[PDB]
Amino acid sequence: SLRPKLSEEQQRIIAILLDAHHKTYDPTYSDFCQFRPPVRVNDGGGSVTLELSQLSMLPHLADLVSYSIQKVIGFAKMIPGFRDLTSEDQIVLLKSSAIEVIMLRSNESFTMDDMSWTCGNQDYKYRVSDVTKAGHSLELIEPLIKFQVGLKKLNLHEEEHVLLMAICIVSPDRPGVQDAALIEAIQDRLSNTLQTYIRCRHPPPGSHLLYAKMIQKLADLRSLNEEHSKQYRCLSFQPECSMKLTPLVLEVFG
Ligand SMILES: C=C1/C(=C\C=C2/CCC[C@]3(C)[C@@H]([C@H](C)CCCC(C)(C)O)CC[C@@H]23)C[C@@H](O)[C@H](C)[C@@H]1O
Repeated sequence: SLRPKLSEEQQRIIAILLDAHHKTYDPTYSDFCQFRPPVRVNDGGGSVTLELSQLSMLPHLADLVSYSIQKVIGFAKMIPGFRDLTSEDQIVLLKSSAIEVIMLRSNESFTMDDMSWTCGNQDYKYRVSDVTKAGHSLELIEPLIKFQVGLKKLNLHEEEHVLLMAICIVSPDRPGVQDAALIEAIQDRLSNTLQTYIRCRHPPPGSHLLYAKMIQKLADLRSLNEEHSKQYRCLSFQPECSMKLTPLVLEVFG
């Protein structure tokens, strides 16, 4: 019923997050040519043996993800309150949410036209098959695609998109956090901003119920995170795999 207006601070928080995102997410994907080149071997049969022997798309996707983790670190440092946390808690939050924020931010390149992440010409269009060529299986990929479509359908305003990523990163329920109280205080400030924004800026149908759907996406990410971790583990058993990854990727998922 009640629709309180966004406070001055809440307006500032949103402005800061929008700016942070615009500075860390290049909608033209102009840096991609700097990554090791994508290579797509003939694997129409989806052979795990072949996929693992070649890992043809791993160097490229590993670079794409490493590059993205760097952008996410930059985004997080601009989240109001994040710097108030200890560097130790900052690193714990970053490492545990990295893959989740990547999945969330990737929704901007994802398209329902053909269910792919389109980041330019054909070379930088990623499909389910490109992900299997990087050593992952459908157990992760299919739920990931479902998640992307579910997120697209929420038709989030950019304001809601950046707030969701911030809330995802500043979660008090991450293993190893020391000052959960502070982290939760910061998250609540963000969650209240989102709840308030939805109530007085998001037109129906969806003026309500949207918050719950967004929180549910965060739960969905936890599942995807666990499945990715399990699969990364398997991938790391492949001899010479480390050279196809990056130091940052090795640390974050190691
Ligand atoms: C990164 C991005 C991105 C797309 C994301 C994709 C497509 C290719 C596969 C990938 C990277 C999956 C894949 C399951 C993760 C595999 C990583 C390793 C190999 C380390 O286990 C997670 C998100 C998805 C492009 C831009 O949106 C932005 C630049 C974003 O940030």
